[PDB]
Amino acid sequence: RMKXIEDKLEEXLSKXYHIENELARIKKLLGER
Amino acid sequence: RMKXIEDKLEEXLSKXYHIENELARIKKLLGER
Amino acid sequence: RMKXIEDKLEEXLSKXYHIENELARIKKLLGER
Repeated sequence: RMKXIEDKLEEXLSKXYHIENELARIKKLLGER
Repeated sequence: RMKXIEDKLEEXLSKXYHIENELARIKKLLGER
Repeated sequence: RMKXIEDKLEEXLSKXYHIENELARIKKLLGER
């Protein structure tokens, strides 16, 4: 259970580079310049 | 605390349906890749 | 290990108010309620 918590935080840290690229894709389509 | 980490990670995971609806509403208004 | 798990949950909580500010910047770039 501790490793399978750690693996599912890591998948947290990884989705959170992906969304934190997606938000700055979208804001920079919405013309923030 | 491990279970009240697991359920309150699961509640992390449940948002990633809603955010990944909203990011793909927005980018797909923007007509986009 | 568990305390430094709990701190990186708390960072879950901080990013999931931050992203839910970013999505509501994006709505107010979309002209939207």
